[PDB]
Amino acid sequence: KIHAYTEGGKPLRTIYLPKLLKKVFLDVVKPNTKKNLATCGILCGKLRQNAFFITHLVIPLQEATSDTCGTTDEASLFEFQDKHNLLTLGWIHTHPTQTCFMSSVDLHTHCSYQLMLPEAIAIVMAPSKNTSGIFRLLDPEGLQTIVKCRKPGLFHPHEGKVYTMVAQPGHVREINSKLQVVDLRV
Amino acid sequence: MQIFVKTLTGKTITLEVEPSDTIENVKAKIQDKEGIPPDQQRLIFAGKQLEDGRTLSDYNIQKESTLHLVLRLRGG
Ligand SMILES: [Zn+2]
Ligand SMILES: [Zn+2]
Repeated sequence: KIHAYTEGGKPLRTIYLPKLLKKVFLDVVKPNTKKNLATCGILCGKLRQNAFFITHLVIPLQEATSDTCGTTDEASLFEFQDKHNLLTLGWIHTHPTQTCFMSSVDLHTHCSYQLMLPEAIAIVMAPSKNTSGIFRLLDPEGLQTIVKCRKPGLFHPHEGKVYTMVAQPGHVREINSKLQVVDLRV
Repeated sequence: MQIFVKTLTGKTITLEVEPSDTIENVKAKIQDKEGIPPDQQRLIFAGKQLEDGRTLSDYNIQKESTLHLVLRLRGG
């Protein structure tokens, strides 16, 4: 009954998000959150009858500070996803003490995911605020701003609106579906 | 010659390359065509991650070979 469109009028397919995922993520990375360290994860799943289902939350090998996190062994992540035929549907990460928003770095990261899958989503958890948000770039205009960007500085701003929250009912729908958590860390 | 770069999102990218091209050349081509900067790309062929200063011929990548693209993830 509910069909979503980008800013340029392209159809977005629905992504079914397990209700438990946000909470389970917070629990699984809680140790880090406690040491004021950020953590990221990959939202993995399958395409069935023109809709995507998130089935796996994958915690990759990574490094972190109180305000950054990054993967360090993407080959191990590829091997897991390839063996299990899991698509990359988006990503999730914490802002242990900051508000819920997409940073410059966050947008540069997400742009590439969203170029590769128009439906891709970025989930940002702000546990110290008990807030969270599901974001994507504006398409095409936000994607264009970030693709053409050549500004240095981890915190550089961009001209114009670049991103938005996914709408409610949306292309993302939160459903009572099962979830597997895969921790590729030591 | 044409090679393919298969993502983890159900997309296949077609590139025009020569055997003599380096991996960093190939990542630049991906950026030109697809808008992904080279520093976010990791390319895998035959189970191994490709290193920037080597050539396609160093890994026996030939006409119509398929490489795989996996992206880094950075929050910041
Ligand atoms: Zn920028
Ligand atoms: Zn962030």
